[PDB]
Amino acid sequence: ENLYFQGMANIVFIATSLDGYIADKRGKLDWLHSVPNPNNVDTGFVALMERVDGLVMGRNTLDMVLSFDCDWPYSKPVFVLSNTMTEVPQGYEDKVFLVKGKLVDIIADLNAKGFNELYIDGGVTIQNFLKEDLIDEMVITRFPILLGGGVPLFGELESSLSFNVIKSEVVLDSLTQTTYHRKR
Amino acid sequence: MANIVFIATSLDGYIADKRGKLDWLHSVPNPNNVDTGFVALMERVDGLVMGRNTLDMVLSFDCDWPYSKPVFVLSNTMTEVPQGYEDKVFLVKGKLVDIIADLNAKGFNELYIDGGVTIQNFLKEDLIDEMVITRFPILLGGGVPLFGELESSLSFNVIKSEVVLDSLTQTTYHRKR
Repeated sequence: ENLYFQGMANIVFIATSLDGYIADKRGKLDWLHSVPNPNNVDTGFVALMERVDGLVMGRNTLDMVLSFDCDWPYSKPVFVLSNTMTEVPQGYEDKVFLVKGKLVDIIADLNAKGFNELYIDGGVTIQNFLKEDLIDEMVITRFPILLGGGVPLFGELESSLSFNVIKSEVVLDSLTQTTYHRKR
Repeated sequence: MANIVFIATSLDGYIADKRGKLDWLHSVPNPNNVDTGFVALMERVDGLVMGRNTLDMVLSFDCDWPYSKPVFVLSNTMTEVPQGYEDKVFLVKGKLVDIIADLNAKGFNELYIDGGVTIQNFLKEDLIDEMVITRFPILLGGGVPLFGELESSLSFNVIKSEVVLDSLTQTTYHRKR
């Protein structure tokens, strides 16, 4: 019963195109540079990372973040959902931790260990959370570009899921950033 | 001279739900019947361009014709207009660039483009100048999408964004020329 009100939250924080893609058809994020940010203005990430206890991420996102030329961007543990992945690559054993099983169980287990506020990342992972109605908050930064193909943020659902608008503002002059909480 | 989209969408980008229905549009209360741009839009535009799907949806509401301006239905199959709508609805056939050229020449210069399939076809030829999207806070998880495929991306500028009726966001995008 009501883990959110008891202080446990699953939080989405993601950039999408106008048409709902989180990567283009080549798996790239170059379109994120379609809007200038010369002065390196922060639009929520430092504060998200300070708030969350860890991340739950899919293998597709992990594989795109892991690289030879990579500066690991996360200050909190990344829990990676793979039925497929048996071991964490060299250099990332204190950064990335494997979790397996039913989402509800995985979440119960992390929460019991004190990882109560989780940053849920990755399209398949987010979609899977939403299929069990496990997302409490989403902050979506929408870019004024139609990509016309790519990796979708959202998928299919058994029934519609309603949210409240907590806040919406224009950031960096040409982005909208809207904060949704799931309706109780 | 402008081709303008003015449409409501779910958070996940649908313009009708998985059953073809629009109930989710009455999920945000509007007891005072506030205008969220439609009246000012109809005043501005010279006409509408829509397709068979939107025509049929409007006719399905069993209400008074809502449009003060002529409605052009873009269709390469329809040859006759629904009975009673001969003074209201006109068919246009052929290449889009030609259709727009012919309408503009007749003084139909500001056009409200409606319909998923029609908007998509304008987008595939980069013929959309402005879009006002009113986004509802609901994941439908299925339905009729607003957007489809493009060969290549299209960039816009955010002219304005605001919360309307407390729970909706309404953003005005102009095509980056």
